Amino acid sequence: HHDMAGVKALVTAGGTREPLDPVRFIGNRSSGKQGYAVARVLAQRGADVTLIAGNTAGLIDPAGVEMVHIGSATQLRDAVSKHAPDANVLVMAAAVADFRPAHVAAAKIKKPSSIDLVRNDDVLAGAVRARADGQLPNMRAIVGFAAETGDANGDVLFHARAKLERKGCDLLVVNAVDGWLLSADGTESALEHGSKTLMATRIVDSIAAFLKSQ
Amino acid sequence: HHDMAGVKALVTAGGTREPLDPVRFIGNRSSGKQGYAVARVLAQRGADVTLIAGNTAGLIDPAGVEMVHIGSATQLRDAVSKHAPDANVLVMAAAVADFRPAHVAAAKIKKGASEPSSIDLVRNDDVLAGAVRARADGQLPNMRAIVGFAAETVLFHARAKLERKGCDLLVVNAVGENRAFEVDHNDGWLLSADGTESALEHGSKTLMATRIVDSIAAFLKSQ
Ligand SMILES: Nc1ccn([C@@H]2O[C@H](COP(=O)(O)OP(=O)(O)OP(=O)(O)O)[C@@H](O)[C@H]2O)c(=O)n1
Ligand SMILES: Nc1ccn([C@@H]2O[C@H](COP(=O)(O)OP(=O)(O)OP(=O)(O)O)[C@@H](O)[C@H]2O)c(=O)n1
Ligand SMILES: O=C(c1ccc(O)cc1)c1ccc(O)c(O)c1O
Ligand SMILES: O=C(c1ccc(O)cc1)c1ccc(O)c(O)c1O
Ligand SMILES: O=C(c1ccc(O)cc1)c1ccc(O)c(O)c1O
Ligand SMILES: [Ca+2]
Ligand SMILES: [Ca+2]
Repeated sequence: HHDMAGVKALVTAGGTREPLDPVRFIGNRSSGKQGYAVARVLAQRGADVTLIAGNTAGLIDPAGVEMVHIGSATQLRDAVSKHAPDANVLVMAAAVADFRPAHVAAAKIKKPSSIDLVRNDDVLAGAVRARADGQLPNMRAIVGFAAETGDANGDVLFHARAKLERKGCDLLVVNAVDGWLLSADGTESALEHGSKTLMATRIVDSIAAFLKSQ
Repeated sequence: HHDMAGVKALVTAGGTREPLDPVRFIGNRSSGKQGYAVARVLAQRGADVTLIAGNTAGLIDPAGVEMVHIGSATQLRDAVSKHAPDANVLVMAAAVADFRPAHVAAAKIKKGASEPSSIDLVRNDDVLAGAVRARADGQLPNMRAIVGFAAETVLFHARAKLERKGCDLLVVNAVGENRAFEVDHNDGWLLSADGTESALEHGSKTLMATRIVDSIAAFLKSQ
């Protein structure tokens, strides 16, 4: 059906690239496919979708979705800050680089020893803090994504719960590196494995349930 | 006209990805399209082509070409040295990372409150120079032409890089797609080790690959 009519959705997808010079960057391996799928499913179910996309596995701009393209984490933060006021739902599915090189050259570096790094802003935490300080009165659902693994410091669910708690978002989509939907009300739903489209359907369903209650 | 019939060519294309941990890497913005086009033109003109491809997931495999996929500069080095002894022509079109992180983490590196450590770096082996070295030392008897690529922002550094690497032909500034609003530097050259410089018109990747292969074919029959 069209159970998302009127809802303005802001989605981020793909990995960011943190330049060292015009040709080299620090990047990550995320394809952006899962975020695109959520944007497509949101748009199909009646939402006005803006998709902020970084580096993608040659993906095609989805139909009927406003596209914003970005390169680095800082440009993603600016674009989200730009469009966040008009959004009812923020879906932070982008793999945002946690650091950027301390210096960026305008011309290719030629033939060095060490790259100094500086921390990037947490865009998801910024949206959570802004909504709680009354600056995003239109925002009804903030969704983060996380890939978690168990290790010597804790099982996978322990780490996923700690992330939900630290971020403070309404829903945390957890991929167990299948996974979970962790809500801010404590509910914990297993996310059955399937294609990127099928898992997007379950995510959007979860967003819909959290909106129809609020 | 199969002017490359009976020629076995090994082509490298794409950028390498130097891992920091399982999900992060140092990479570069090379698409690999120019090397794919050289590989395609070689096969279209009769060559038996093996293509060693880096970060090029979005590109179509050229028809008639054997694909070898690699990730890092070190995997490209091992693949070239494995396949070079069977080739007659080596076309080094890959944007090979000059450096790699000195330690690759086993787990995803977690952000802390601590100040970020730097990324310590170490040089990767010069794969093109390793091939030239191996030929000079008698290990590549079948090798008839080693082709390197270079970007220099021009003829001072192009002729200089030519003699530092020691290859047979240097393609300089075969960049761009003649795309709207990309500045045409008029920087393209084909430099031969035998003393020939030819201007590379900055057109499509295909017209450039055609010019590159024309030069390889004229260099081979020169022998
Ligand atoms: N600078 C950042 C980093 C991440 N995120 C968002 O925060 C969520 C969680 O990202 P994750 O990588 O799991 O968490 P971090 O808190 O960055 O921690 P770590 O990498 O140490 O696990 C994702 O939806 C991501 O889009 C963000 O908004 N800004
Ligand atoms: N580790 C490397 C680096 C480069 N190359 C090859 O060398 C040629 C020229 O690369 P170049 O840009 O000259 O790299 P460097 O010699 O390190 O110089 P620069 O600092 O300008 O990049 C290309 O054909 C490339 O495939 C290589 O085989 N192995
Ligand atoms: O944490 C690192 C990192 C630091 C040192 C190292 O040897 C390997 C990785 C990092 C660097 C750049 C970046 O963009 C990023 O997100 C990162 O997490
Ligand atoms: O040239 C650099 C470089 C050096 C210092 C700096 O601040 C930024 C970039 C480089 C770094 C990492 C890498 O993997 C690589 O191949 C490289 O050529
Ligand atoms: O560069 C090469 C190399 C490149 C091409 C070729 O045909 C043969 C060797 C190399 C290979 C292995 C190694 O250990 C090394 O240090 C190296 O420099
Ligand atoms: Ca992170
Ligand atoms: Ca180089």
